[PDB]
Amino acid sequence: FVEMVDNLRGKSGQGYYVEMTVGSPPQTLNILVDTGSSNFAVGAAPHPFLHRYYQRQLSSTYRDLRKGVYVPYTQGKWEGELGTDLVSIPHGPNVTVRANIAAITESDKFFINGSNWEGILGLAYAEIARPDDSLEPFFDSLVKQTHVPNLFSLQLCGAGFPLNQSEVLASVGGSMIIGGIDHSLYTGSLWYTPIRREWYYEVIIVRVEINGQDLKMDCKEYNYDKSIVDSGTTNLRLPKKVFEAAVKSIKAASSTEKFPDGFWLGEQLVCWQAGTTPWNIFPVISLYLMGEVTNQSFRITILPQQYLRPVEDVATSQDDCYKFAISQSSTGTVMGAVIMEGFYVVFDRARKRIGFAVSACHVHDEFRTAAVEGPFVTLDMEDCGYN
Repeated sequence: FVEMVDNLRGKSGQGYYVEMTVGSPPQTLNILVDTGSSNFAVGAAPHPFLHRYYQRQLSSTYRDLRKGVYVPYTQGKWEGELGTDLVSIPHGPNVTVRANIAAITESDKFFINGSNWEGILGLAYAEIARPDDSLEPFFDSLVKQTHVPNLFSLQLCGAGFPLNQSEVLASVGGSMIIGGIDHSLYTGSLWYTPIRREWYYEVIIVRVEINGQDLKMDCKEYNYDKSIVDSGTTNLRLPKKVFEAAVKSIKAASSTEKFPDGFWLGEQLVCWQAGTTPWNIFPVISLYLMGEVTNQSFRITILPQQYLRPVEDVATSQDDCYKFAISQSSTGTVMGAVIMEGFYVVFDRARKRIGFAVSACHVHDEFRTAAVEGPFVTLDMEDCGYN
């Protein structure tokens, strides 16, 4: 497992990626690690944002499937040609496998300039794969063709200050442990919530507290129409009602200070002189998740240092500036990178569950520390799932 530590480069605003290789001879590519989709896909042609791409013609071993494919994400979409080829993760356990690969031909709002990846790795389940559920996703292939156990874990650490985008490519920001857990990347106990159904990594949230006060909503609202865990999405995304309540609550907690309302829409920035960010006036958020045992939940607690994402200032100064990283969703709750960054997250596919633990890498508050804590008692958790 040690060979796999630090095998991820990137950040929450543009994605975390892992080195992989495709074809014989091996072509090296940076591939974005996305638990919110199930298709492995690469640039196979030149494009302004791409430094390199996949040349099937050079592959000794590219087979072709003479089939086409389209994926749409919440943001961005691409289109292309299914084939198969041999794939390795140089960091990743050294079993080479044959896997489905989409070769991207047309794309809209999908490649990000400077992000330094050239492709995407969907680690979610087959039912969501395009064009349909018989297109075996990468990780299903890896499990079926090798002795890699059926789980992986993600420690994302991002935004040490002050971040430079190229530099992030230079110095590491996380770990994907393929086929196990590395006990040295977290402290405390792992707490597990069930994967409710195997498509997106879908969980059930059963309470939400802000600075210790319950939002007092029907918990179905928290999962309307699903809650999922998604390394491929930057923000914490909340259903339209929940989001309104959080914001109302967060605005009130921080009312002493002055913000545009368009900041609270996640578009505008805010800024303070270096080292004067008034962290204390921003509340912690507690998401209580369904546990493994009857009537039992646990909570994960999130600091403002995760939901206020650092960005480089437009009028360039020595300011600390931040985009607000909770946004409205209409497609369910999404526990994105910014929430995952506090934690070591186990995708325990084998036991259909997801584990959380305090990361060895976490943002530090002088007086507040984010924690994964249980057990809590919580009646009628099944109600909370939407239908």
